[PDB]
Amino acid sequence: GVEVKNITFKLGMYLTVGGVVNSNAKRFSINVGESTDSIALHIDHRFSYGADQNTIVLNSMVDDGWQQEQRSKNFPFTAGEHFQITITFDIDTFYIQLPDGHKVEFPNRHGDEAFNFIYLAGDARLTFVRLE
Amino acid sequence: GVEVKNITFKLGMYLTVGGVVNSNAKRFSINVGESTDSIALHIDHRFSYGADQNTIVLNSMVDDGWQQEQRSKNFPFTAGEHFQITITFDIDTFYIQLPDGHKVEFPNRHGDEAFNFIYLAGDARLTFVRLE
Ligand SMILES: OC[C@H]1O[C@@H](O[C@H]2[C@H](O)[C@@H](O)[C@H](O)O[C@@H]2CO)[C@H](O)[C@@H](O)[C@H]1O
Ligand SMILES: OC[C@H]1O[C@@H](O[C@H]2[C@H](O)[C@@H](O)[C@H](O)O[C@@H]2CO)[C@H](O)[C@@H](O)[C@H]1O
Repeated sequence: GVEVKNITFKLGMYLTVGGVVNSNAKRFSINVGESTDSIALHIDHRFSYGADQNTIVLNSMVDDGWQQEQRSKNFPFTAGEHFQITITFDIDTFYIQLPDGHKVEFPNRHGDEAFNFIYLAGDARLTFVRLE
Repeated sequence: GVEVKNITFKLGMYLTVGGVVNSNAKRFSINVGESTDSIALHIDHRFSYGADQNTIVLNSMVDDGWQQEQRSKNFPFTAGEHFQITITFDIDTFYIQLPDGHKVEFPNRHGDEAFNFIYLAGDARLTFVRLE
């Protein structure tokens, strides 16, 4: 998927990602961190991934190893349709605004103040990234 | 600055890049191609870079070697202020729409139907990328 590197996404900023879910999507993720092996925030939108049907799975990855999962069954996503998601954070917590007023919080496990890497993976097409 | 890798920019698509020019900018470039070293379209916005004052320099880079330059004196950019440009192409030509709505042309020297890499260099910061 699309990898955005050498950006500065730090305290007090927001990041919005727009995309269109593919027609027969299985899943797509948005990822914020340092690299494909260091991810502070993985938001996996699972349409049908094993036992996870219309479920968001959140995690972090450290040295290419997945940590402890969190799940949400609020799933305002539809195959073939546009979405926007907005992320902000402080040293404690990521705040994720999903479509249709849904919201998920996920811990900022290392208390990082800035990230340099954003990555959209799987069954969605990027339409835009806005960061300020 | 920002590198965007594995972006799918094909014939028929419009790539818009937006951001803010540094307050005492000397130059910044938007680059479309395959990597830092492999650029089909380099658009260098030169406020002040040697003999180029308020000049756009366009070129391509093959295997880390610059090719033949082209210049334009249409320069609707201001240090410290926002900018946005929209890039399109067919198999022959790139079309670059500047902030005042006017277009500059540059040859598609390799006659490619898709590119996969964008990056910004220099005295500006990216705040937005869109594909439509
Ligand atoms: O945690 C995100 C990570 O999940 C992996 O799949 C997990 C699965 O979610 C879980 O239920 C099972 O117990 O373990 C699997 C392997 O850790 C995905 O493979 C990976 O791509 C991420 O999405
Ligand atoms: O061609 C784009 C390339 O230009 C380099 O600068 C050139 C300059 O434009 C030219 O007038 C002079 O003769 O040579 C310089 C060095 O080749 C930039 O340094 C490079 O970053 C690109 O912008």
